[PDB]
Amino acid sequence: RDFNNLTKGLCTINSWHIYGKDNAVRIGEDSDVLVTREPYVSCDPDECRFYALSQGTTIRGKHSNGTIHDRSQYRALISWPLSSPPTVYNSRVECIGWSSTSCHDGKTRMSICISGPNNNASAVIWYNRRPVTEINTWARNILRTQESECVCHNGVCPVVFTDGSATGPAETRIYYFKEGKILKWEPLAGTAKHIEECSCYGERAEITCTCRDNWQGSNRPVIRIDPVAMTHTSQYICSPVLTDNPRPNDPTVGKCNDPYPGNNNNGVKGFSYLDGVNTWLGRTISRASRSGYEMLKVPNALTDDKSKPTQGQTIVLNTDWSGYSGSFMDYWAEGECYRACFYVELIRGRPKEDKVWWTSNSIVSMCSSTEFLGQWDWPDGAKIEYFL
Amino acid sequence: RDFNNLTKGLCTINSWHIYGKDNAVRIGEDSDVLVTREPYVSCDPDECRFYALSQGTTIRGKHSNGTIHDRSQYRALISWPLSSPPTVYNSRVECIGWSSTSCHDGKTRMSICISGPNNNASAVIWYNRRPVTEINTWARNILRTQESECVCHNGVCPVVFTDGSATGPAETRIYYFKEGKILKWEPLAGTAKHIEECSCYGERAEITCTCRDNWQGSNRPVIRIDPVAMTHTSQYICSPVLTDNPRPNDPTVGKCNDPYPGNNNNGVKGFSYLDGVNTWLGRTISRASRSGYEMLKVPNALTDDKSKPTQGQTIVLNTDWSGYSGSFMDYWAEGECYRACFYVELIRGRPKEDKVWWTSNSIVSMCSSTEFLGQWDWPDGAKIEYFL
Amino acid sequence: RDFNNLTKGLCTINSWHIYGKDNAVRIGEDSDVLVTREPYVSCDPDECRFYALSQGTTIRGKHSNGTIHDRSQYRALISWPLSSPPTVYNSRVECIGWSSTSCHDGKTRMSICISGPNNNASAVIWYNRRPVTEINTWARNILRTQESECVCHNGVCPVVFTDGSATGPAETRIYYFKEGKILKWEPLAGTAKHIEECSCYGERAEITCTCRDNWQGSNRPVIRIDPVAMTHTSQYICSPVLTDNPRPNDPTVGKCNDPYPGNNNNGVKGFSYLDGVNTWLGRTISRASRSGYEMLKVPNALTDDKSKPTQGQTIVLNTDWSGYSGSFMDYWAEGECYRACFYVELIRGRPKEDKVWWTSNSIVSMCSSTEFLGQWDWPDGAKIEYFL
Amino acid sequence: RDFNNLTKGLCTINSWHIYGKDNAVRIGEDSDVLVTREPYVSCDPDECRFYALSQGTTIRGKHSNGTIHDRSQYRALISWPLSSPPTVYNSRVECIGWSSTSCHDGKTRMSICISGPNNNASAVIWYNRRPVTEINTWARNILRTQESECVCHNGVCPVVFTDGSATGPAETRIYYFKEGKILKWEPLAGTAKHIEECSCYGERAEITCTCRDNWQGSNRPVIRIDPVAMTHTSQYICSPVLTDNPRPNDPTVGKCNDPYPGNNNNGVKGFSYLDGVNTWLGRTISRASRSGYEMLKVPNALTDDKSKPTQGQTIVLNTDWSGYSGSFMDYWAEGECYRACFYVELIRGRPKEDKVWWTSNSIVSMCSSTEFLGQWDWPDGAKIEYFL
Ligand SMILES: *[C@@H]1O[C@H](CO)[C@@H](O[C@@H]2O[C@H](CO)[C@@H](O[C@@H]3O[C@H](CO[C@H]4O[C@H](CO)[C@@H](O)[C@H](O)[C@@H]4O)[C@@H](O)[C@H](O[C@H]4O[C@H](CO)[C@@H](O)[C@H](O)[C@@H]4O[C@H]4O[C@H](CO)[C@@H](O)[C@H](O)[C@@H]4O[C@H]4O[C@H](CO)[C@@H](O)[C@H](O)[C@@H]4O)[C@@H]3O)[C@H](O)[C@H]2NC(C)=O)[C@H](O)[C@H]1NC(C)=O
Ligand SMILES: *[C@@H]1O[C@H](CO)[C@@H](O[C@@H]2O[C@H](CO)[C@@H](O[C@@H]3O[C@H](CO[C@H]4O[C@H](CO)[C@@H](O)[C@H](O)[C@@H]4O)[C@@H](O)[C@H](O[C@H]4O[C@H](CO)[C@@H](O)[C@H](O)[C@@H]4O[C@H]4O[C@H](CO)[C@@H](O)[C@H](O)[C@@H]4O[C@H]4O[C@H](CO)[C@@H](O)[C@H](O)[C@@H]4O)[C@@H]3O)[C@H](O)[C@H]2NC(C)=O)[C@H](O)[C@H]1NC(C)=O
Ligand SMILES: *[C@@H]1O[C@H](CO)[C@@H](O[C@@H]2O[C@H](CO)[C@@H](O[C@@H]3O[C@H](CO[C@H]4O[C@H](CO)[C@@H](O)[C@H](O)[C@@H]4O)[C@@H](O)[C@H](O[C@H]4O[C@H](CO)[C@@H](O)[C@H](O)[C@@H]4O[C@H]4O[C@H](CO)[C@@H](O)[C@H](O)[C@@H]4O[C@H]4O[C@H](CO)[C@@H](O)[C@H](O)[C@@H]4O)[C@@H]3O)[C@H](O)[C@H]2NC(C)=O)[C@H](O)[C@H]1NC(C)=O
Ligand SMILES: *[C@@H]1O[C@H](CO)[C@@H](O[C@@H]2O[C@H](CO)[C@@H](O[C@@H]3O[C@H](CO[C@H]4O[C@H](CO)[C@@H](O)[C@H](O)[C@@H]4O)[C@@H](O)[C@H](O[C@H]4O[C@H](CO)[C@@H](O)[C@H](O)[C@@H]4O[C@H]4O[C@H](CO)[C@@H](O)[C@H](O)[C@@H]4O[C@H]4O[C@H](CO)[C@@H](O)[C@H](O)[C@@H]4O)[C@@H]3O)[C@H](O)[C@H]2NC(C)=O)[C@H](O)[C@H]1NC(C)=O
Ligand SMILES: *[C@@H]1O[C@H](CO)[C@@H](O)[C@H](O)[C@H]1NC(C)=O
Ligand SMILES: *[C@@H]1O[C@H](CO)[C@@H](O)[C@H](O)[C@H]1NC(C)=O
Ligand SMILES: *[C@@H]1O[C@H](CO)[C@@H](O)[C@H](O)[C@H]1NC(C)=O
Ligand SMILES: *[C@@H]1O[C@H](CO)[C@@H](O)[C@H](O)[C@H]1NC(C)=O
Ligand SMILES: *[C@@H]1O[C@H](CO)[C@@H](O)[C@H](O)[C@H]1NC(C)=O
Ligand SMILES: *[C@@H]1O[C@H](CO)[C@@H](O)[C@H](O)[C@H]1NC(C)=O
Ligand SMILES: *[C@@H]1O[C@H](CO)[C@@H](O)[C@H](O)[C@H]1NC(C)=O
Ligand SMILES: *[C@@H]1O[C@H](CO)[C@@H](O)[C@H](O)[C@H]1NC(C)=O
Ligand SMILES: [Ca+2]
Ligand SMILES: [Ca+2]
Ligand SMILES: [Ca+2]
Ligand SMILES: [Ca+2]
Repeated sequence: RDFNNLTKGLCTINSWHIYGKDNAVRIGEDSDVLVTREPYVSCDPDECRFYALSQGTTIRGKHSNGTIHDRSQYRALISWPLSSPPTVYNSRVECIGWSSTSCHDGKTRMSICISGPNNNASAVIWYNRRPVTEINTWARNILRTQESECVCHNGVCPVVFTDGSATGPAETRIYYFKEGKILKWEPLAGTAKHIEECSCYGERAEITCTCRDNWQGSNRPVIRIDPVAMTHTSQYICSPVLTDNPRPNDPTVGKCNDPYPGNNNNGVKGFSYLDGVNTWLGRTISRASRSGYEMLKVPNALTDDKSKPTQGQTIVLNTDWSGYSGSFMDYWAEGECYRACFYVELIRGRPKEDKVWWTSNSIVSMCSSTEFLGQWDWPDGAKIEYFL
Repeated sequence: RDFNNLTKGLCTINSWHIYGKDNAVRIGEDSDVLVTREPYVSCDPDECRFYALSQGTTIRGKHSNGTIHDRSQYRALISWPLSSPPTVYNSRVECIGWSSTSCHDGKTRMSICISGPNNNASAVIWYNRRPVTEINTWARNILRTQESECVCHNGVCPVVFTDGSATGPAETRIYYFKEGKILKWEPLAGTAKHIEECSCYGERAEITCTCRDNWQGSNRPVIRIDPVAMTHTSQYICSPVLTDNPRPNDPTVGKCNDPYPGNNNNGVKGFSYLDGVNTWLGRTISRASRSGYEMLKVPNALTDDKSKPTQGQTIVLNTDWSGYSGSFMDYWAEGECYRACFYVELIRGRPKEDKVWWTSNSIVSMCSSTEFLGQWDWPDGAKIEYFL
Repeated sequence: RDFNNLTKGLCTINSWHIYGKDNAVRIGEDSDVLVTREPYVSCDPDECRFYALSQGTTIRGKHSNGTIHDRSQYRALISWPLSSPPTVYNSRVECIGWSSTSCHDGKTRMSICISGPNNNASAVIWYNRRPVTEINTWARNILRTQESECVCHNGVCPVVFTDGSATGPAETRIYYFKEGKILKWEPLAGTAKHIEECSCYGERAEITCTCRDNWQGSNRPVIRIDPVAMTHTSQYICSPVLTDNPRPNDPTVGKCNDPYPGNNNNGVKGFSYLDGVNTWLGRTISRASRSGYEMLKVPNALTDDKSKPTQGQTIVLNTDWSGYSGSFMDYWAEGECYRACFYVELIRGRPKEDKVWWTSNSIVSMCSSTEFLGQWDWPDGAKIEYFL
Repeated sequence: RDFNNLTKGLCTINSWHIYGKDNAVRIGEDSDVLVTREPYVSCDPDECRFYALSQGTTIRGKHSNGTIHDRSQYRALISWPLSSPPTVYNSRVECIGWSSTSCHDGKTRMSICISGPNNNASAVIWYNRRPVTEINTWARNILRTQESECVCHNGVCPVVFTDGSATGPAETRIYYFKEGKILKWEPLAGTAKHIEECSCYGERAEITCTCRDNWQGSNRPVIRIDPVAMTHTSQYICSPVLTDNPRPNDPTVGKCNDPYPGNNNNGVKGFSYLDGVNTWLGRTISRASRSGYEMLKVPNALTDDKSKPTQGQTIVLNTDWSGYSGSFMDYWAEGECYRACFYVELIRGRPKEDKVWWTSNSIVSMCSSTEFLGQWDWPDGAKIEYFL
């Protein structure tokens, strides 16, 4: 009942442990499970929940033929209990739309959904289950946002939005909201060239997002936000350990304020926890496909342009599919520091498994441990052949 | 915990944004979704909910053959969470009956359901989940009511009921209830000739319903109710922009106190927000069929008999089906004024899609914005051919 | 939070209105609805709920073949929300057993379930969701109880139990419980010859049950209980309007303290509200089969042995099946008097509809009105042929 | 809201009554019921719940082929309402893992789940729905725990864990936790040679577990724990009434501090309530297979090495399958003493019913009575042939 404030620093990440896995596509072969994609996790003062953009069909239903398409009037942001599947009967609709972000401010939740045609789309900001604010497209070419949770400090919750070309310069703005109302907005500043899908976290009153340059870098851009002064900056992660996908081989030296060239016009949503020596970067194992997933500790990745890994942990092996990943923490857990967590989308169906007509996913999430725990790999686990 | 009072005026409607869509018939192709019709939306102090008259079968179940019929013992008023489908497992039964209305008074909810044979039907008024009052038919030919929400001011909630011919003079009464008990009732007064299905809203202690003349007008009747004095009046909307269906072409001049002739004995439930310059009228695009849906701003429509549109927004295109529409507002939202909202029923199956044996629907709702947002069209989205 | 006390008298019953109908077997043709029988209704301080003995299968599931049998280890007492069907996902298990009764005492609920072989059965009394007391069989031949709700006054809730022959003399006892513990029990007294399945209600600190003589009467026995003194008496209803089934024609004169002969060894659970001039008796229309259902007002039925009906209302027509019926009232409704209510079981499947292999039912309930409302008939409504 | 303390002694067990039965596999033939095994029951201050390790498929779904295997990434600890089946829509996920234990401390619940490869597995301890502590494998060969509930006294909840060979010496430790944090741990002491799966209960501030020696005894080991001093001891049950399975014939004399030889390398989870004269031992009726189940009163079984039964009760007959059984009590029931309770797993499918490709189960539980109640047998009740 009073606003949350980013008081603590991150605990030290010596390894990762399972947090949630829902086995959605497995159980969807014989249950009324919704078709989704763009998943993420967000916590309330009293519970943590799984989130996704629905496609408005079940996996086994006939209107699943066609759900590879990204934007439509039948998608919505839904949430369901931790480690359960997105079922028709157990899901809660947050807002209607095909791009989204959501966070709790300590008092209540803000969710944002965008719908529209490509050239005349709008966002409407819901606070405490009601509509309060709406924003129309400014550059008229697919107004989009984070597709993962936002973060708040004493009432002000910043959200990044891009509008325009995915393949050239675009127009990006950071909006600062408080109780659903706009307090201020700014256009992108600093050296990042293109922004798409930021994954954010906060600690000691500052917010760090790791985004996706779709235009030209294979290294990732970082926006650092100060929620009290309401300002930001961008840079790229210095380290030569490249984490977009597709990507060239990792070099010996990296780039701090310019894109690393090699692949143009394509990518994936990813994240990193940037904390001096305690820094871990997540990435696909395949340099060409969204397959496999690994976590790599690369001390000072943001600043040291010659930093190489020191420790690692395999989350999904290279023979199984992965997808989008993002960052969340439970800011209301008891303790001296915030425990870092993440999720990875495990996509099944088209384009790669084109033997079915649908595209859906399950989720795995992980949080950190100060211990050095042994690892296991966490694949989706369905057999596509049962759906034929 | 104290009665709600209509204190505020309506905000200004410069455009409309999506509020809820449930994609019911799509998900019903492979889920246990109930067959409905006559949908509507109503809010409580803490949540808003979707409502409909059930037919007592699922879409894919065999007893769906025949659900084009309107009155039977297997129908009931049910409600379910906002933007979810009317599922067997997630629905709450309010009362049993084939005509209905419901509203919350700030303390608890009143729901009214009517059942009976055509010539010996009765209403029973439920307040706080219990039966309190019952009313028997007065003219002995299908006692019916609004099929959308009612509105209350400091305890008194007025409901319009018609009993008698749908094709001639009928007998209409406005009942004023407080905590489920009748305080007073009056017969219809003013110049409206026939009343059927009123859609109502309230602002600054007055209640405005826009009803359907089934006998002879293609322009709509308006009943204005004063809940403190408990009195009313009726008129027709002056404007030549005609909003019943079927209807003749729009004329150059309209009628304020007489039906506009052209079609007899047929129509549809509709609504309008009548607020001086801030007035918007909803209607089907097809003049002959319940297809398409548009919102048109017609300044002073109620009084100016030569008023033409000034701005518009397309809700459903003319190639897709629509149906009944109604008005609601969330009287418990924070803010200086009430935000105007509406829903449109999207009917699928018989009579027009006679290639199946059932009749069902989904819902779309919209609320207003002070912004000028771009539009999208919101069709049901099922493919009838998957049900064959 | 303090015990309920039977303070009020019954309102006057000038007619009956629908209360709940669940359309269970209809929706069970394509949903996961449980197979039941022996239904009833009971209210809490804040909600009223439907109740039944489950058979541990769904209608469409394969283990429904065989559910005509009455006693087994797979049955349980379950409850679900008013006017919803007994679904696998929406039902709450009260206790395990094949005979039962339940009531709320103003503080919490007592439910009683009996399980066992025919010759070594036991009751275990649950109070506030926990086991507190157990009772073993005293005559060793199917220990059974009411199969409808019990009634409490200031803590003491009396329950009737029979143990022994259904076709001769048996041993019946009235147990008086308070918070789940036995306070006292007595054997049957007065002139009733055989007791089976009592339906009870209470008003002005006295409790009236109308039971079933299975041995030899076609008129029904009445046990009157004083919950403060903890004593009772039995008699038969004097009136010649006979309400068991099967039964001979109604005579001109009836019997107050002896069975009316004509049918031996068979019957049905029924009820009556006995209140001087305000007395209404329920019965099947068929004298030979459990088909049809009617309510008949027979002034002073209990005492006047030559009393004939004065007013009636048809609940289910003679061409549709009915079954067991019982009495309940919502003792926590606002008002000056208790509104009388009842339910009728609508059995479908074997023995009469032997073209399927299962036996199940739906429910209809009704409460009274001081008005004279018109009637409708309320049949189950499924078509057996869809299950073939 | 203050920690629970084991204050009472056990009531006297003169017989057992049904508590819960869910009929899971029966209803699973036509419902969305999850495949499980290793079931158990645990109570909260306000409700008791059924628990199991899920396999991440439904019975009728295709990925049920293969669920005989014990460890995988698709299993999780789930709970659902008492006497309902583990349904996709009604289950709550506690933690992810293939071995587990859980108990409520009077303030909130601790659940522990283990996942990993055989040689690099870890436990993570959840307290109040969040991760707090993690423990890595110490002997690197399937780190496992109780698979039934743990017990707490004034904050400290002891858990037994084994890591290492199931067929030789292993390494067992008792961890003492308070609010999810480790207070202390000790290695096994006393005369028990091998520990696996302990079933525990507590009364008058001491905790008694009855475990399974997988290496060589057919008599069972007992660990007695003092939660204030945080220490323990082990012994074997003296009595010649042998309760592991498989097992040799019961001898005339038993062993108190050595394994009884006869079968090596195999067994089953079981339990006993050890209370002087009031002592009852549970066991399979088959000496060779997990079939049938009986309860036997063997006065002073723990100490008297020549003790024979004095009274018995058959729970499941020898022609039907049983499986794992464990102990729980509802420490928050009103009363002067704790009522002893237990559950038995009823396994269906492979290995014995190899005509299907899946392995699943239902549950029966029982609590004690001071009465001498008659018995019934409680089999699963599905017919495997309906699944073909
Ligand atoms: C029990 O559980 C424990 C805990 O999990 C297990 O122990 C863990 O084991 C992991 C696997 O070995 C290990 O992870 C590796 O750590 C390496 C860092 O360690 C180095 O330092 C130590 C000490 O400082 C030295 O002793 C040691 O010699 C090491 O050099 C990482 O280097 C590993 O990551 C790299 O390998 C994997 C696959 O093997 C690649 O996918 C990954 O991308 C890394 O390699 C690429 O990238 C680097 C950086 O640019 C390149 O230099 C390199 O050549 C590779 O480049 C190619 O590949 C990428 C991606 O495909 C491509 O983009 C690029 O262009 C090139 O093509 C790895 O992270 C854990 O650290 C260890 N944990 C602990 C606490 O010990 C234990 O094994 C389990 N089992 C048992 C039975 O106990
Ligand atoms: C991005 O999003 C924005 C926001 O949505 C989009 O901008 C909107 O675009 C809408 C479509 O053009 C527009 O809506 C129209 O507005 C007209 C009013 O504008 C007039 O005034 C302006 C300024 O004052 C003038 O500049 C302009 O010249 C206009 O004259 C309405 O007139 C329109 O409604 C009529 O047309 C539609 C179909 O086109 C009909 O269905 C509708 O019923 C109206 O026409 C019938 O009725 C009238 C009244 O009787 C008759 O006079 C007329 O002849 C028609 O009559 C026949 O049809 C009816 C029904 O079928 C039948 O019953 C009758 O008998 C006859 O047969 C329409 O409402 C928005 O106002 C505009 N919004 C804003 C804020 O700008 C933008 O386009 C999007 N796209 C991009 C890429 O940016
Ligand atoms: C609109 O709605 C309103 C409200 O519902 C409708 O009005 C109601 O209409 C009902 C049907 O007529 C009516 O119910 C009947 O009431 C009779 C009592 O009325 C008598 O008194 C009035 C005034 O005092 C007199 O004017 C009138 O002449 C009457 O004599 C009951 O007698 C009726 O019950 C009997 O008939 C039914 C079927 O018709 C039997 O099933 C039932 O069992 C009763 O008859 C049997 O039992 C008696 C008693 O032993 C025997 O004497 C008799 O011969 C029958 O015996 C045989 O049958 C039984 C059972 O099968 C068997 O066991 C036995 O052995 C024999 O074989 C009936 O209850 C309502 O009272 C009336 N309500 C009001 C408020 O007016 C209106 O019609 C609707 N429609 C429209 C368009 O408005
Ligand atoms: C109504 O309900 C009531 C209540 O349930 C019913 O009454 C109950 O009836 C039960 C069945 O008879 C009865 O249970 C038995 O109790 C025996 C103890 O009673 C003895 O003492 C009394 C009084 O002190 C004496 O009068 C009497 O003579 C008895 O000797 C137990 O001994 C019974 O258990 C043994 O038998 C069963 C099967 O019959 C075995 O499965 C079980 O394992 C026990 O026998 C094996 O084990 C012992 C110990 O080592 C061996 O000595 C023995 O030879 C057996 O060994 C073989 O089998 C085991 C397992 O297969 C194997 O491992 C081993 O190697 C050997 O191969 C049994 O528990 C209740 O006590 C009684 N309750 C009450 C309150 O009275 C009533 O019948 C119901 N019906 C009606 C119509 O009323
Ligand atoms: C956060 O900080 C503000 C301003 O310092 C304070 O009012 C608020 O109570 C703090 N939040 C909490 C949960 O203490
Ligand atoms: C999916 O749709 C395409 C055309 O859009 C059609 O050819 C194809 O056969 C459909 N797939 C299935 C399995 O229905
Ligand atoms: C509405 O008005 C009445 C009478 O003026 C007043 O008692 C009531 O409290 C008001 N409602 C609210 C919510 O303030
Ligand atoms: C629906 O009912 C009609 C007769 O009422 C029957 O002829 C028709 O075939 C039925 N339709 C289906 C699909 O069962
Ligand atoms: C019922 O009567 C008892 C004894 O007179 C009294 O204590 C109790 O409070 C009464 N119940 C209620 C709800 O008032
Ligand atoms: C039901 O069981 C009987 C034998 O008990 C069997 O002959 C019959 O065919 C079964 N009915 C169905 C539909 O399976
Ligand atoms: C348990 O004992 C502790 C220490 O004596 C005490 O503080 C606690 O309140 C007791 N628990 C309860 C429920 O009384
Ligand atoms: C199960 O899997 C095996 C191979 O793992 C396969 O041969 C078998 O036919 C499968 N069973 C079924 C019913 O699919
Ligand atoms: Ca890129
Ligand atoms: Ca009309
Ligand atoms: Ca009889
Ligand atoms: Ca052993």
